[PDB]
Amino acid sequence: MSEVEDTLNRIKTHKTVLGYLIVNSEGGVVRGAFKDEEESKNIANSIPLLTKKARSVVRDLDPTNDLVFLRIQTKLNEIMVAPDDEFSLIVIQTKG
Amino acid sequence: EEAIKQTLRNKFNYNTRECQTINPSIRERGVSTEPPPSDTICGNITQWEIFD
Repeated sequence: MSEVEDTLNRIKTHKTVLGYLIVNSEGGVVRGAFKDEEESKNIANSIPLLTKKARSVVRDLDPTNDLVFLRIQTKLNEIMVAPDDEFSLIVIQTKG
Repeated sequence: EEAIKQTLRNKFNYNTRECQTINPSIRERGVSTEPPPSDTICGNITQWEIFD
């Protein structure tokens, strides 16, 4: 298919995006498209724990209602994550 | 008079019995008692994991 593998190529090519990284449910790197490897390795380990911890937050308040999309916003950067059961998509977009 | 004394002590005027008691043989044994092994367990419970 062109459709997932093209959209993922499109959001990378898109201006003011550092890189898109797919995390496996077992905290593993399927695709990692950042500049420096330290950042990509760091993002691969650190962020999927925040999303699991942030999933337990929304879950406690209402255990029917599951996480569909998490967006953190830092001083310099934004961090946006779209979690699913099979895979999790992560991006880092610099604020305009 | 000495012979007469020896002559006074007979076989049917001074029998000579042997007697001992039954003594169990002493024996030295070791017994080490170590209690059941004690394993660390770590469990977390959240409202969702209960409900799930």
